Amino acid sequence: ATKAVCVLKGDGPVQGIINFEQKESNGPVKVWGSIKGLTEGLHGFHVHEFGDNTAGCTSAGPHFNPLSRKHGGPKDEERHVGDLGNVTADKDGVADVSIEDSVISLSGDHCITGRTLVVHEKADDLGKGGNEESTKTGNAGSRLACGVIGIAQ
Amino acid sequence: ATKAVCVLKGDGPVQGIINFEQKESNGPVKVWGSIKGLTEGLHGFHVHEFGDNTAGCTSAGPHFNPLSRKHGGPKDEERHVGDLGNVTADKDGVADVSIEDSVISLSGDHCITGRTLVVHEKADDLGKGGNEESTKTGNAGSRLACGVIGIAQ
Ligand SMILES: CC(C)NC[C@H](O)c1ccc(O)c(O)c1
Ligand SMILES: CC(C)NC[C@H](O)c1ccc(O)c(O)c1
Ligand SMILES: CC(C)NC[C@H](O)c1ccc(O)c(O)c1
Ligand SMILES: CC(C)NC[C@H](O)c1ccc(O)c(O)c1
Ligand SMILES: CC(C)NC[C@H](O)c1ccc(O)c(O)c1
Ligand SMILES: [Cu+2]
Ligand SMILES: [Cu+2]
Ligand SMILES: [Zn+2]
Ligand SMILES: [Zn+2]
Repeated sequence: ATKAVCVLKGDGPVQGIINFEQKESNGPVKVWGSIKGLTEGLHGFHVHEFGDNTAGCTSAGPHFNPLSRKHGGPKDEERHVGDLGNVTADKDGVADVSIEDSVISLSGDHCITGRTLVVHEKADDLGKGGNEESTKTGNAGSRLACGVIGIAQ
Repeated sequence: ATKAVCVLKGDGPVQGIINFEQKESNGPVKVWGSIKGLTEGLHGFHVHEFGDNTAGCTSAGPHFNPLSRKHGGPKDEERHVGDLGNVTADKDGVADVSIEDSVISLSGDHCITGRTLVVHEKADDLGKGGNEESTKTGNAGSRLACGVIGIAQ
């Protein structure tokens, strides 16, 4: 299998760890881990284009969108490659992450390694919020924590 | 051109920003930036195999060595792909980094993106130190700061 990993950190209480595994070349990718320090509710969860955190999470740019599509949710045909939806935190501030996605990859054209995974302030409206920004970012707000996705053993 | 970047941080005071640019496909790579919080002198500077910083810089594994060679310096034929030698800190505690390297790449099998850049405790002896460990790590000691190398705009 191919494996990757991301340490999420930022300028506040939000921290996390997210693991990735892809059993077959170009096959589905399992994404799992835990994020703590979150306000209760939904937090947008995306791979952004660049693995640049020079000035913090802002430096990562827009969602990873190699195919020039509008923002959506992971189950949509019309989505960014980086659109992984939301993670959901309880009152404990913890979101347990367990996702399988067939659009991201750990090899090829849609490869997410070397790019930034970001957990956002607010909910991602999955492109259904009614303004143009919904179709770009899902109105998920600021970047609470992030890290560069790296190759794992 | 193709560009990459790495933010260095650790348990202590060492912090850095390192930029990479590769003008031509498969061409040499320019590596430049600054690292502060260092003791004066030489500090080993390497790309390590894994972009895994789960438990800190130790998680990054050994020097990146896709071609199964021994450790050396950046101007040696016999070196690991990750062997970028030493950076040098002055009495300001800052290393002003400006390297060109013909072995690392930002694509292909020598791609360092998604892997970890590490700055070490002590000098790298470039494989000339006279023990077995010289030929593996250059005796450069602990990992002061590191980051996962990401794709840049
Ligand atoms: C190592 C275990 C905890 N990971 C889950 C498993 O490797 C996996 C599950 C679903 C997938 O789509 C996958 O590529 C890989
Ligand atoms: C502002 C632009 C993107 N137009 C909004 C679009 O006509 C629209 C209307 C109703 C909806 O429910 C919606 O998600 C999107
Ligand atoms: C902005 C400056 C630092 N760019 C350096 C230049 O793009 C460059 C110099 C030497 C090289 O080998 C290279 O790939 C690229
Ligand atoms: C990607 C942007 C935000 N960073 C540019 C980088 O900080 C930089 C550009 C030109 C330089 O000469 C330099 O030392 C450093
Ligand atoms: C800031 C402390 C560590 N003093 C550094 C000193 O003023 C200094 C400045 C510039 C240098 O190049 C240097 O070697 C030493
Ligand atoms: Cu995002
Ligand atoms: Cu090293
Ligand atoms: Zn998106
Ligand atoms: Zn080495």
